[PDB]
Formats: sequence, C-alpha cells, structure tokens
Amino acid sequence: MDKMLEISEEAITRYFTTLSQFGYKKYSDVDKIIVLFFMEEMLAGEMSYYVTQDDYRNIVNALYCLAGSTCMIDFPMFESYDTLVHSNNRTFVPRITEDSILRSTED
Amino acid sequence: MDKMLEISEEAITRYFTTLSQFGYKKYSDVDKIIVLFFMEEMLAGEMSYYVTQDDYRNIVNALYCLAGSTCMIDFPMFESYDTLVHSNNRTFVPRITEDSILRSTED
Amino acid sequence: MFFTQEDYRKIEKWLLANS
Amino acid sequence: MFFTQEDYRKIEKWLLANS
Amino acid sequence: MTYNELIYMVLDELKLSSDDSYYTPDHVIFLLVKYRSFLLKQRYSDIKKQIPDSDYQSICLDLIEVPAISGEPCEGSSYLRSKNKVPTTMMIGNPRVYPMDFYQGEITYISRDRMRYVGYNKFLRNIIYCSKAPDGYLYFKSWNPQFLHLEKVSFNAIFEDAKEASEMACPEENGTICKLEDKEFPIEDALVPPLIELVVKELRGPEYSPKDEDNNAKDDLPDAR
Amino acid sequence: MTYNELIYMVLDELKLSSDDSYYTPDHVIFLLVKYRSFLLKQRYSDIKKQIPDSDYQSICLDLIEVPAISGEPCEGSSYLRSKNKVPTTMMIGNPRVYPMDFYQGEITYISRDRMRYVGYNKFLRNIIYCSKAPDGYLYFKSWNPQFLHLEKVSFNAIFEDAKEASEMACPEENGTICKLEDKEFPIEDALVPPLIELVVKELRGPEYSPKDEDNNAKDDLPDAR
Amino acid sequence: MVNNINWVKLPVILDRLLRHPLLTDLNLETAIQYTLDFISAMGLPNVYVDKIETIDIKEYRGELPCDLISINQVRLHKNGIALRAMTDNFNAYPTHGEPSFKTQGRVIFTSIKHEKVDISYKAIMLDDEGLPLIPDNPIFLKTLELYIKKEWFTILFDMGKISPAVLNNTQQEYAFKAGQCNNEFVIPSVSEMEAITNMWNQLIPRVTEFRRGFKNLGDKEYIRVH
Amino acid sequence: MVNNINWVKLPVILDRLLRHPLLTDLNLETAIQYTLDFISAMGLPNVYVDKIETIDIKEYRGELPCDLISINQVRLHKNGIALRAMTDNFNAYPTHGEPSFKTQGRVIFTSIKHEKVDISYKAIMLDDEGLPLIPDNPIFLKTLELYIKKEWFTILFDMGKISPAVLNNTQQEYAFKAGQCNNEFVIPSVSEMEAITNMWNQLIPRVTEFRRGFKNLGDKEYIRVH
Amino acid sequence: MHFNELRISQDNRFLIIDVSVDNQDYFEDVLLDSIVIDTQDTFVMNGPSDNPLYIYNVEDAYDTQQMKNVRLELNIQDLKVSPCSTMFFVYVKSKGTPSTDTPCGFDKDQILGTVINLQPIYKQTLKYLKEVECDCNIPKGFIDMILKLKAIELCVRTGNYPQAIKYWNKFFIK
Amino acid sequence: MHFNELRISQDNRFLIIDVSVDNQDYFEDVLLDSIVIDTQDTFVMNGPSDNPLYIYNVEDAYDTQQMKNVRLELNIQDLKVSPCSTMFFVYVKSKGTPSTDTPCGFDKDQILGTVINLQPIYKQTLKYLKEVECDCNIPKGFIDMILKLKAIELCVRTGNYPQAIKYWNKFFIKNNCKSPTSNCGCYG
Repeated sequence: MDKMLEISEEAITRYFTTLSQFGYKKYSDVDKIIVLFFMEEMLAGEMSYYVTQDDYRNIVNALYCLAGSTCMIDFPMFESYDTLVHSNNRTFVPRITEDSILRSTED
Repeated sequence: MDKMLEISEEAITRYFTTLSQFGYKKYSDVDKIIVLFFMEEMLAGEMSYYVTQDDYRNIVNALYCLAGSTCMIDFPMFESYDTLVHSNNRTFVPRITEDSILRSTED
Repeated sequence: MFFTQEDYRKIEKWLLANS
Repeated sequence: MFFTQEDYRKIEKWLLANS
Repeated sequence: MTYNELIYMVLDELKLSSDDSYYTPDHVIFLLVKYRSFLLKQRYSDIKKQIPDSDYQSICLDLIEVPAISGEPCEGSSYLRSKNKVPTTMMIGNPRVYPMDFYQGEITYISRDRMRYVGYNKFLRNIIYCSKAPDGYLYFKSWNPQFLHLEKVSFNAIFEDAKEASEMACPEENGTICKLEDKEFPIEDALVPPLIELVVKELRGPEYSPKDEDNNAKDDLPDAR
Repeated sequence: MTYNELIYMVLDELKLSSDDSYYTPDHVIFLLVKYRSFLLKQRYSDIKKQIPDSDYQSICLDLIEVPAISGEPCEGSSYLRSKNKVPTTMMIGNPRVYPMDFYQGEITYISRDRMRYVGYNKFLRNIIYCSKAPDGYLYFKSWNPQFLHLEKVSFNAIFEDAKEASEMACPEENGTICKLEDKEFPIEDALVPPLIELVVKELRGPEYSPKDEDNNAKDDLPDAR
Repeated sequence: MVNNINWVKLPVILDRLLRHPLLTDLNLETAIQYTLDFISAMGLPNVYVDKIETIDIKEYRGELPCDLISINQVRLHKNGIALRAMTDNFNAYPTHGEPSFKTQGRVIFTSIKHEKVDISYKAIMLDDEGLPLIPDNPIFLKTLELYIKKEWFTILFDMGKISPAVLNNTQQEYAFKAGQCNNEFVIPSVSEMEAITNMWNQLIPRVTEFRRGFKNLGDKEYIRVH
Repeated sequence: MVNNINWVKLPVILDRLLRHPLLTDLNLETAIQYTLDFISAMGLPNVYVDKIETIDIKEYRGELPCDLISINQVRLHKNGIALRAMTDNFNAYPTHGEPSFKTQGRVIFTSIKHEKVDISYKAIMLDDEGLPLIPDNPIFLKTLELYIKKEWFTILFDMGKISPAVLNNTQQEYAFKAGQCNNEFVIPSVSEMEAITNMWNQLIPRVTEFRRGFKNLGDKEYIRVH
Repeated sequence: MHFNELRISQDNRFLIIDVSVDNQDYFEDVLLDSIVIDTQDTFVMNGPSDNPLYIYNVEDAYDTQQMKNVRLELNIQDLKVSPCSTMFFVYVKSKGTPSTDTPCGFDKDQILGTVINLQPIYKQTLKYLKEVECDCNIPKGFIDMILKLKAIELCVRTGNYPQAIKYWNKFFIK
Repeated sequence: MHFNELRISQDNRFLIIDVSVDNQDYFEDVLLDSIVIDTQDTFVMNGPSDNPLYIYNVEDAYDTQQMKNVRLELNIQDLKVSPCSTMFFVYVKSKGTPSTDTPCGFDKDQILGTVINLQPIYKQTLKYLKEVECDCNIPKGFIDMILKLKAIELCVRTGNYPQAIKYWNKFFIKNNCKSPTSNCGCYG
C-alpha cells in the first residue's frame, strides 16, 4: 500500500503532539487510532495473503469511516484529474458544406 | 529453579524498601509474599521429590496469579526469540524457467 | 533448574538399562 | 524434560566421578 | 502602568531624587509588592467580589516527570512538576492552569491537602490536577497516563509576589522584557492611590530620621546625630 | 522573601546602619520571629480561616526506635522518635507528617493526650500516629509492627519558631542553605507590613533612649546620661 | 414525560453558571460532581438509558454489566419468566420453586445453578470523551444551575463570604425549581396516560403483569358483547 | 432499593469534603471513624454483605465468625429448621422443645448440645486494604459528607470558630439528606414489590416462612379453579 | 540455531516447520537433533514435557550438511488436534558442541517457536470491520480483541507462556 | 543490499550486525565498503556524521563472496555506551557499480537500519499487562506503552529519523538495564 503507513505515522504523530500540548485525548479516538494501526500492521505482514478483492473492498469501506472522524485521521488525497462533468474539447470541421443522406458530415 | 530465588529476593527487598519509605504495606500483599517464598522453599527443599509434571503445571499456573498482583512481584522475563507470527526468509530459485507436470520447481 | 518425579524415573531407568 | 543422550553421559560421568 | 511609573511616583512624592539617598528604589519595590498583597487581601477576603483582570498575572512553566519519593518499584505513581519553583497564589481570585490557550483545556488547580484523595470517582479519572507542594514546585497528578506527556503549561492567578511572578512571566510577541522596571505592575488603577499613600506613609517618617553619622566607635542615635 | 530582606527592611526603617549600633540584627531576628507567631495567632485563632501556603514550613526528621521507658520486657511496646528535638507547632494551620511525599501516605499528627489511647478501633490498627512529647521529640505510635521500619518523614506545619524549623529545613535540590539569612521567611505578604510596623514600633523608642555611658562605678540613667 | 430528552453536553451548564460573576471559579470537575449528585438526588428514570443485556449464571452467581445502576427486571432467557427478589437467607447453601434474584455489587445472586438470564437495567448516557450527558430541558438545566449555585453559596456562607439572605433566596429558588422539575419529569404524557387508563379501567383485573415484562400493563381490556 | 450498590473506596468521600476550605484537616483516620458511625446510625441492611457460615455446637455453645455484625437467622444444618430467640432463663443448667439460640459476643448459646448450625449473618464489604468499602450512591456520599461536615462544624462551634447560623444550616441540610438517604435505601424496587405483593394478597394466609429461611415469603399464592 | 519459516499452511491442513542452523563458522560441529511438538495442554516450562504430541528424530530421515537443514510438513489431522483452536510449541535441539571461540550467551542447544492459526483472527477482524461499516462506530469487542492479541504477543516475546495460554484459553477459544 | 540479522543480544553485550548484498545478478559486481555506527547524539540528516561511534572498512580483510557478506559481533563496552539507553544507526556503504537495466531505486549504494533494546520496553509494558484482564476499565498504560513503541517503529519505517530521536529521548532514554557481568557466565 505505502499509504496506510503514512496515514498511521501522521495519526500517531498528531496523537503525541496533542499529548504534548495537552495531557488528554479522547479514548474514543484512541480506539480509532488502535483500529487504524492494527489494520496497517495486518495488511503489511504475513496476514495479507488471505485478502480477496471483496475483503479489500470491505476493508477500505470500513477504514473510510475513520477518515474525517477525528483530527488525527484525515481524508487521504490521491492524484486524480477527473470530475462528475467532463469537458467537451472536440472541434467541428465541416466538409464542403456536405450534409450526408440524413446527418451532417465532418472530416 | 534459580529464578524463584530471584523473584523472592526482589519481592522481600521491595517489601522492606516500602517499610523504609512508608510504614505500611497491605497485608493482602504480605499474603502474596508469604505464599511466594513458601512455594520457593517448598520447591528448593526435600519436598521437591513429590511433584509430577501435572503438579508442576498447576504450581506454575497458580504462581502466575501472583505475577502482576502487586508491585513487589513482577512478570518474569525469559530469553525468547519467538512470536505469534514469524518471518518468512526463504528464497525463490527456479531452474532455467522450468516447471513440473503441475507446478513450479527450484534448485 | 528443576526436576520432577518423572525426570528422576527416566534418569534411574536409563542408568539401570546400561549397567 | 526431554533429556538428550549427551546429558545422560554427563550424568554417568559425574556419578562415576566418585568411583 | 509599569513598575517604573509606580516606583518613580513614590520616589518623587518622597523626593528621593539624589543618588546619595538612604532609601533606594529597591526599598520602594519591596514595599510596593508587599503592600500590593496587603491591599488585595484586605479588599478581597472579607467577602467575595469581582477581581479585575489587572490584579491577575501569568507565568510560563516547563513540566518534568519526577518520582513520587525516589526511583523505586513500590513508591507509587510518578508526578509531573514544574522545573522551577512556583510563586504562592492568593486565595481570592480564579487561579487557573491552561495549556497555553486560556479558552481551552481543563487542568484543575486545587489545594495541596485535597490533592491526596483525588481521582477515585470514575468520571474524574482524566482530569489533570495541580497544587504547590511544600517543596515549592507545582506538582501534577492524574489517573489518565497521558498527562505525563504534557510538556508546557501556563498559570494565571493573583500571585503573592508580583516580582516573582513577573520574573517567570510568559514571553511576549516582541520578546522577553529584560528589566523588571519595564513590566506591568499587577494591580488595578482603583487600588493604586491607596497603595502609593500607604508606601509614602511608610517612608515619610524614616525619610527625616537621624542617622548614626559620626565614625567614632559609638552609637550616636540617642543624641539625634 | 528571605530573612535578609525582612531584617534589612526593619534595619533601614530604623536606620541602624552603623556597625556601632546598640541594636544588632540579632534583635531584629528575635523580634521578627516572635511577632510572626503573635500575628498568626491573632489572625487565625478567633475563627477558622484559610491559611495560605506561605505560613508553613517543611522539616525533615530522621526516626530511631526507642524503648517506651527502658529496656525492660514489660515496659510496653517500643516507639519511633525523631533523632533531634522537633519545633512546637501552632494550632492554627494544617500540621501533617508525610513520608517525603505530601500527596501520599497517612501519618496522623495528633495531640499528646489523644495518642495515649489510639488504635483500639480494629480498622485503625494500621495508622501511624504522631505527637510532640514533653521531652521535645516527635514520638510515633501504632499497632502495626511494620511502622518501626520507617526511617524518614517530613513534617509540614506552621511552626511556632521560624528560626528553629528553618534550621531543620529540608535539603533543597541545589543543596543546604547554610546561612539563615538566605532562607525564606514563613509569612504571607499581607502580614508583612503589619509585622514590620510592630517591630519598628517596638524598637523605635528604645533606639533613642539614653545609656549608662560614664564608666564611673555609678548608675547614670536617672540623669539621662 | 410530555417532552423528549434531547441530549446536550456538560459545559452547557457552565455556560449558564459562569454568567454569575460569583460563580466564575467553577470548573468541569465541579460540574461533573454536582451533576452526578443532582441526577442521583432527583432520581428521574427518564434521564437514564434503558438497556438489555444477557448473562450466564455459573452456580447461583453471575457477572453483572459494568455500567449498570438499577435493574428494571431479570428473566430467564429460554422461558421469559421474570424473576422476583430474593426473600431467602440460605439461598445456595445446602443441608445434609419460584426463581428469584439478588444484586449487591458486580455480582447477581440468583436461585438457579446453570442458566442464562436477561437483565433490563438503566445506565447513564455517556459522552464521546466518556462523561455524563445531560438533558437540554431548560427546567432541568435551570434546576441544575440552582443546585450548583446553592452548593457554592453554601460553601461561601460557611466561610462567611455571602450574606445569609442571599443563601436563603438561593435555597428557596432551588426548592421551587426542584419541585417544578420533579413534576415536569414524572407527570404522564398523553400516551402514557392512555397506558394508565387501560391499566386502571378493568372489569376483569389483571394482576400478573410482572410475569411478562409489564408488556400488557397498558393493553386495553376488551369485553365481548352478548 | 431501586439502585445497585456499586462499591468504591473510602477516600472518595475525601475527594468531596476537602473542596471546603474549613474541612482540609480531615484525614482517612477521621473518615473511617465517622463513616462507621454513619453506617451504624443509619442501619441500612443493603450496605452489609450477606454471608452464610456453618459452625459446630460443643455443648449449648458455639464459636462465632470474626466479621459478624448481625444474624439474619440460625437453623439446624441437617433438618433446615430455623431457630428462634431463647426466652429461657435456665438453658444449659439442669435440675436435680422447639430449639432456640442467643448471641452476645463471639459465643452463640443454642439449646442443642451437639449439632451443626447454619448462620446467615451480615458483615461489612472490605477493601484490598482492611478498611470499610462504601456505596458510591451520590445520595449516600452527600449524606456522609454532610455528616462529617456537621460533626466537624459542631467541634469548631464548641470552640467558637463557626457562626451558629452556619452550624444550623449544616444541621438542617444533613437532616434532610439523612431522611432522603433513609428512604432511598429502604423503598422497595419493582421486583421487591412483587415479593411484597405475593406476601400481601393471600386468600389462605402463609404464616410459617420463618421455619424456612423466608424462602417462600414472596411466592405467589395460586388457587385452583373449580 | 534459528527458524526459517514456522507457519500453519493456508489450507489449514499442514503445520510447516523449516529449521536451520546458523551460518556462522563455529557451528560447523553443531547439527540438528530432534523436533518435539507440544500444545497448550501438555506444555511445561522446563523444556518439552512427557507424553508429547509428536516427537521427531532427524537421523531417521537421512542416510552431514543435509542434517543441518530440515523441513517438515505435518498433516494436522493426523496429530488428532484442532488446527483452529490449537497453539503449537515447537522445540528443537542440537546434539553438538560449538568451538571454544563462541561469544558468551550464543551457545544454546534449544529454541522454541509458538504457532497459531491466523484465519479465525482474520475472520473476526473482517466481521468487526463489517460492523464498523454500519454507522461508523467502533465496537468495543474489536478493541478488546486487538489489545488481548497484543497481550499474548508481549507474553510470548517475554517468554511468559503460562499467562499466554491463560489468555488464549479464556478469550480466543471460549 | 539488505539486512539479514540486526539485533542486540538479550544479555546486553553484543550489537549484532549481519549484512549481505542481494543474491540477484544485477548486484553481482557491487561490494560492501564500510560499516559506520552512529547514535542519537551523533546523527545527521544525510549520511553518517563526521564523528561516528565505530568505523569498519570491509576491504581491510580477505578480498569475493566473503566481501559480499559481512557480520559483526561488536561488544558494547568497548563502545563506551549503554546497551539499553542507546539507539544505534547502522550505515552500510557499497563499492561498485550495478549493471544497467536494473530498475532504479534498487541501485541505492547506501542503506540504513536502526537498533533498539526492546527488552526494557517489554519490562515497562509488563507492568500494565494485567490491565487487559480487568474489564470495565480502559487499559490506558498498556495502550500508552504500545503507542510509544509504535511511534518509534513508524517514524523509522517512514525515514523520519529526527522525530524518532525526539520520541526516543522523550520516552526511553532513561531506560535501565542489568549491565552484563564481565566474567562470562558459564553454561551449555
């Protein structure tokens, strides 16, 4: 994966940063941290060979419940260039004003 | 054993250190100290000849109730190189891109 | 180190076997 | 216990030590 | 107003301008801080009233983990204490320890005697406590082991010594102010004329008293020398 | 504040600067230590009030097992006691003997008369009790033979003689402060201006009084010599 | 209760208290303590959270849930018969009938050796920090405000920092609002009054509601026409 | 009791007392004494631990357990028949019926020469330290706090260090909370009200539940249909 | 002497044991001696117990460097134990004297390696994640399972196998 | 390059290092150059410090399979450092050129691996172990110890060594351990 490692490193670093500024973090949030690094350990070891694609789907959809749950776990950002409404850069090049039998015609 | 000796010495030394700093130790823990050193002299005396391996199992599994009961008695640490999930350092070396009638092969 | 009864039984039987 | 042979040899060596 | 304004107002009213004067500005500083504490207790101990923010003052504390008695397995759980000694507070205001944001965090500051028996309630097990121990440091205790990670706090209160808390004051945006004389004196302006009057009355009579002037191996005060 | 600051405030209010002065700083220390207890009793004996942390001091004691009377068998159980005589506490504060950690342990400081009869309650047979015997030592008593192993305790109270309890002061981190003048005086600032006023009034009149100054085998005070 | 118990956070009560400048030294600690004290003293059953949780009996003893405060009922898992309280003094002690139960600490003493039982108990609605969670009913908030204010002013009056008249007024106001809150949380709503109506008017009395989980307590009693 | 007795250690009361600056010299030594005084003065049976322990009778006398405070019942180990108070003035004294007993100290004087008897007795729940263990019911905690406060203020008022109005207010508050705690620990639960109801409504009265260990005090009284 | 792979087969039918002797120069004289298998029922602190589950002597297979490396694949059903609820302890022995230049503490004839089946743990984690998917709340059983697994890890790596079995039997079987 | 066995002996004597170049023929030419040991006090962001704790040049020995695989048994007392309160940085430099057509990133002449004594950390964690048994309560000490260890673990695996030093100093620099007795305890 190489990204669960980054997310977990960020999460525990933020956890201990809060424990440095403050002396308290919600244990309801420490539970999410615990789930996160347990999954990170399990997927990056000898236990990943039991993972199917359905298992991967379920694991990802369960992990995304942790995404914006706390300040420590944050929504990951991936490299994407898409959107729900894509652009139309096609160009119109008519040929000799030629209509076809029914439709118009281009190059 | 040679280790019940160390645990008993540590426990009673901690007991008298507490009686030096404070002037009181819970007698519910003095009971545990009494049981511990009584067992060690039981096992390092002339009564060590009446013990089977089942008796050894029972004695160890009963002494481990005293392990983290109080600060005087601690969990003993042994020299261990194991874990619940081990590492796979085996290496893969096939023979000139060959296979068996069903599967792959190596040196 | 610690011995049980069975350990002594093995030791003595193995002594007597080779004597 | 699961005694190895060499341990038995040690035992008889030390017993015949007071031979 | 700063220490300089108050000190020099007292001095100018006494007209202690000559450098060859018996009573230096340090006498004035000592008297001003002690009469500050005196006036604050006289005003805000009889019954409970509002303390303005001007009588309050802030310090910066750095916390270090220390053993309860010494390093031993059975000597009890460790504590967190400030690196340096903490000024004594006045029991008249709203003492508060906060994690560098006043409007956030709950680090209770309680009596030293109460702090022995604390945290047994199941819902009070994540609350951090404080009390100035007889050693002079501000010890911290709690049942939630995360507190030991805490590294730096602030402490707002009406401190007994204005000078001691002024020396331990929090750094400002510009930086530290080297001279005590350039720091803000912690008293409300409604209490300043009484303070100046009391200190000037303290030093008026002595200002004109005779001195043992002659160097003759003799006490010359009975003769008004 | 330290003994030095209070002492020299009193001296400068009195202008006893020359080495050839009748009233030395030792008179000042004596008067300060007595008037401190006087003021503390006057303020905290009428009705029960909050005592600040400044009025207290911590002494550290080293305990030794001693027979009740002598080495006889039937002379009763043995007691622990401090090696050296202990200062007398005032009855206005919160006396407490603690095992080098104020926030832990239960050693009860009680009256001499009460400690004759303690521990008969079956649930109070493990509580260490303390009192200052007429011998002048702090005696310890309990029904739990573990107490006799105790080696060191610290006692926090508003001691009746600041000099005695300051001499018995506990070792600081840096080390022991040899000179009493460099130790910290035990009083709240709100009681310092009254204390200085009382001491200065006490010695103002005597400061300018005449002396029996002629060496003539005669009393020269009636003549105002 | 006519209204609904919408939950809100503890520092709401400190938002209301600290408007009084004489109550600016309160903290979340004091709020927590006096909130628990008030919740227990009023003992309003609508403030606790109803839960059901099954346990297994080893030999006339069973482990009890951690958050339990009061037990509504105990029944048998297989039959559903409810358990009354124990009147016995020699329950599990042999020498040389109707099931019952008894609870002291974290243990439940039942009169059955090896069975599973369902326990309907009440606990506190907790916060994500893990703290008590209070209703937002402004009568409840006001009465808790007055409770905390009354304790604080009692302490001050003990030191002598509050006039006796002020404390007397605070006690009077708190007493009236305590009565108002008790009536607010206990008086039945319209649907609870229908349940009580169906329970009251009964040509053939029903005196066995306890065997069931008081399920048919509010069931309407129908009479066939002839 | 509706609520459950969740146990907590004694210094939970010193958590709460020492908030008051006039109670800062209270200690666990004082807490133990005044807590035992309050436990006894209140006499609530739900605060004690129910225990059963068998002893043998040598000759109209038997050794009593160490932690006993009160005896619920005594019965014969073999028959199970319960014992009554001994009205006889000459039990174990001969010259030249229904069994009974009497207990004064560590000795129980039965009317039987040689038999084993079962005693259901009450004791105090202790801590890992040999100290009393108190309920965490905030009503109980508040009432005990007020008891200790009232005693300490009585001492200070005998000294003249407390205004009489302060002590009067403390006594008033303690009296109300003492009544409140007494009712809280006494009023039956729903499961206990089923036992009380089964005892109350009996077409054929049952008047012999003392012979048994009050086992059937609460059983329902079912009449067959004819 | 060390383990190369000590794993239970993904098909839950074989228990893989592949032992080897360390490559350093002064175990040239040292060989592999035997393989003794114990479960959570028959374990004893002082080495392998009596009446073990399965004893193996390695001269039997071979007819010397071949004896320095060994590989076993035991059909678990032939051992008459449950592959899912069994914790195997695998001992190995040396029957060989190292040289006189050995650094101290390295000359130890015996080792031990604990084995469990990770499939049930994987299924429990998947079930708890499925629960988490619904309403995005963390079940407390999941955190309890994680922390108890970490407790058994600590017990194993510290050698405190008795309390390790106590936790295993109490939590991951019953 | 890769690490085969990087460990401190549990008797707190020997810092064990065992390096071996990859067996793939891309890296047949490359050979080990030196072994440099650094601690948290002598660590620099890039490369070994100019004041290391120990240097060992491989080429000052038999010179090819012996050169490709190297092993050390450094005794810690000769290093004048504490086995338990120290975190070692092991740098291995390679001399050679990997043949072309190797995927990039594999041709990293330098490799770094850290070391810590986990036994005292287990000693600390055992104190809070039994909190797992006690239900109704959060095992806060156990969780805190686990997170303390995993902070260092993750910060190491991501290459964020400076914060790893900061966490080690915050948590485990004050670790104690039984110093091994010089007279070799005799057994076998």
